[PDB]
Amino acid sequence: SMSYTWTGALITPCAAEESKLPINALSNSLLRHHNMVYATTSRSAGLRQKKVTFDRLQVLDDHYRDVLKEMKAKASTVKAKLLSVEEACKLTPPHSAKSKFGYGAKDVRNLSSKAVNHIHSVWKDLLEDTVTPIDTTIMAKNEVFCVQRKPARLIVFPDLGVRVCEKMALYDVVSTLPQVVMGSSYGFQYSPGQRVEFLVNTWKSKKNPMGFSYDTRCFDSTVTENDIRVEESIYQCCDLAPEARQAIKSLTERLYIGGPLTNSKGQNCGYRRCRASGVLTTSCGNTLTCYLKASAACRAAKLQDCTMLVNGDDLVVICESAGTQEDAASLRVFTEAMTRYSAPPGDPPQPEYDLELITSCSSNVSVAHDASGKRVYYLTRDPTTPLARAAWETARHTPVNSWLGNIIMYAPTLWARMILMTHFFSILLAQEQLEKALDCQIYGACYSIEPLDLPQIIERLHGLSAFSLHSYSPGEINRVASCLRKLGVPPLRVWRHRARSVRARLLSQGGRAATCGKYLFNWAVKTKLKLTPIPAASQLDLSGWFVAGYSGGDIYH
Ligand SMILES: CC(C)CCn1nc(-c2cccs2)c(O)c(C2=Nc3ccc(O[C@H](C)C(N)=O)cc3S(=O)(=O)N2)c1=O
Repeated sequence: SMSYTWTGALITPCAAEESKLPINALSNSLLRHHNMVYATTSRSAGLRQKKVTFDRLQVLDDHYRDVLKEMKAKASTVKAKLLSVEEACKLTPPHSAKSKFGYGAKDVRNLSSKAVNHIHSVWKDLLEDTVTPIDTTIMAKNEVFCVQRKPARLIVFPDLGVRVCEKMALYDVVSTLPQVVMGSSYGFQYSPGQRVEFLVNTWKSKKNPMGFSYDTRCFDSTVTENDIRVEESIYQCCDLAPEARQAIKSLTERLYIGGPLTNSKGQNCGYRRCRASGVLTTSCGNTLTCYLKASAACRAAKLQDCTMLVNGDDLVVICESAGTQEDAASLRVFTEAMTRYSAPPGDPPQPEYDLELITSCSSNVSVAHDASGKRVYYLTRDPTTPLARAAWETARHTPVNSWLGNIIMYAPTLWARMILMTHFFSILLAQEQLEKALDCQIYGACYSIEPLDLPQIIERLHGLSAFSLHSYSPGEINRVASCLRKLGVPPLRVWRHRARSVRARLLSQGGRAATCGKYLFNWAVKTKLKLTPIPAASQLDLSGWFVAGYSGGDIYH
């Protein structure tokens, strides 16, 4: 069926939207090529609508069915609990879109009974009605990029009351099921370093490794009613409370499978018959579905000694090469199978034979050296989008601080250390806002993070090694340098200079700020300090960080 049917009503903004990089007094110290940076707005949503609107046909064979049977067997071993209203409420982000029923995320979080009452009525409705399509709002995402212009992505989501209901019914399922079903293939269980460890060991476990990433064209849109019912049947394999089963059946029939689309002005924009990107099960359903299709496609393609790594629609496969010609033919067959399953490629997959050249989750493994001179593998990515976004965040307060996420997730990298840490620590110093906790996202989930904890956070996620990496790869350095020329970011030598200042300014504050100065900026100075373990690092609640992915899932930790 058509992934979408549109009425003609526009996708409308709430607030007026800025597409142009806001410039303040700090902007130029990060970036000079301001016109390279933009934010998507609803005003390009029509282009997106066109892209995402197509017919899906699906042809399911025995490999598909075998894998599903296997997945269901693993899923039958999971037991999940219903969350209480209160618990579901506490997982709601403070910025989460307000209900149309006259209450907002903050009413939910501090548990006003106006919200709780409504949520209870939503839940009772979900139990009583398993057929009535649930209304959804379609919005254009405002996200920041560097010009290559992408149209806005679309966010489709049910009312706040329904979302708390999704959490009650499904939060535990989407938190536990994926790792049980997909085992080590489930990408969201990995910190970046564990992700590197997995990729590195898997690569090394092959006599002749070949790897490829598979780009599905608009994954959400290729997701069919059948896919969404299949994933429900996987959920229902779990040991669930009877109300959980009912709510899941009902959210599936009424929401997940499809539904009417309403813009922010209240007009009907049409109808959706594919994955909604603003629901709890977006990440988990995509992951399962991507895994299901891809594992079946690996069998179709007779890929040998095949290891998958899946995060939502992001798939990377490492397997035994059969030589470039056979590999290419394998990927064609893999692609035809995926296509038959309604997951056709954007860019057709290409075999790669160097781990460091495989991009997956927009990242690649790279190598630098620790203090010992010993080679170390770590995760990096092209810094262009991070820096674009840092530039936006340099002038604008934003609900999510990508800079802070990037420093955390990419702490060991050259660009996060020399540029992100230097710039933003500089800004925090100047505003004496070092102590203020900032919201950032990790695997789609919102965390409140205190910048002063970065050293302990990075020691925990990455090891002290991340504060000592040097002698980065030529291809990594060239990518960064090239990125800096594109965006007009000052060279790494300026950043080193600045960092020496930022470091001393931090050391002078003493305490946590001084620890930030000490660890975060040890690289900056000729004559270095001894980076020993940080006692407080071992006191950090890093439980929940890399358990599952929660994008579009309206999740706050
Ligand atoms: C280990 C890590 C470095 C790999 C790169 N990386 N980085 C992040 C970051 C979060 C915050 C700063 S960087 C991050 O949150 C993600 C990340 N990966 C996704 C992949 C595919 C995804 O697909 C969704 C399910 C869909 N198609 O609907 C979603 C994500 S994510 O959970 O938003 N976040 C990620 O992959």
